[PDB]
Amino acid sequence: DVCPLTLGIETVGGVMTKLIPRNTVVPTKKSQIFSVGGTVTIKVYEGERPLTKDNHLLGTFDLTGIPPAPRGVPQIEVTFEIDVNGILRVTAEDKGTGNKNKITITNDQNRLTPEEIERMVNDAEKFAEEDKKLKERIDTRNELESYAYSLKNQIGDKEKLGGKLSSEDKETMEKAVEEKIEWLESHQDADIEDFKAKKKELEEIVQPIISKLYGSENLYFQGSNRLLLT
Repeated sequence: DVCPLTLGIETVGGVMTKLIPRNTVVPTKKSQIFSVGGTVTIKVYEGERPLTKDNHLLGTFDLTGIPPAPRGVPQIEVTFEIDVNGILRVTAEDKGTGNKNKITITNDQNRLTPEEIERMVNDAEKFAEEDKKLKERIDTRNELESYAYSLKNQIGDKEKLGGKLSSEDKETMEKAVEEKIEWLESHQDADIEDFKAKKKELEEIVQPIISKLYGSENLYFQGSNRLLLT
């Protein structure tokens, strides 16, 4: 037996982040870690489309008791489990406290009929060419959004990169990510080129500063790449 639709979770911008691909053999399991910048809401979706509005909502729950922190600071592990019965269990765990809520989604009337499923598979077959470009546009935007807050959260933690950098460079880097964040706020509908170049620009700012500190040791800074849940 195989799962009929790709299972996923909603990420920032109404984006469908896939976890369990369609035609995956049951029983299976898959985890992925996310950053959060607001209410820790986990919206479980079902479909093959890049946006969740065009997919089928299966469930929603919030992870409660996470201490207030700036955007992207808290790290959340999300685990999708399908058993051999088609029962879907979604777990969300705060990586920093062990705080853990789990939702169980059973085969009910909200389960799609094979007619409905065929329609959904066919839909993504038709808009495939347009879904690819749209998906590869939001990816680059997210890769930008990830890098900046990952950097901003690093230079704000004294127990991390923020404890190794001088005040001047720390101020320089903080003002730089602010430029890009404020840019991303007024350019959510930008091209793949603009999102690529914007990330490249931050990297060209981080590099000379990390090189001052760890160039001799051939060390470079990496972005978490983990997606924002928001």
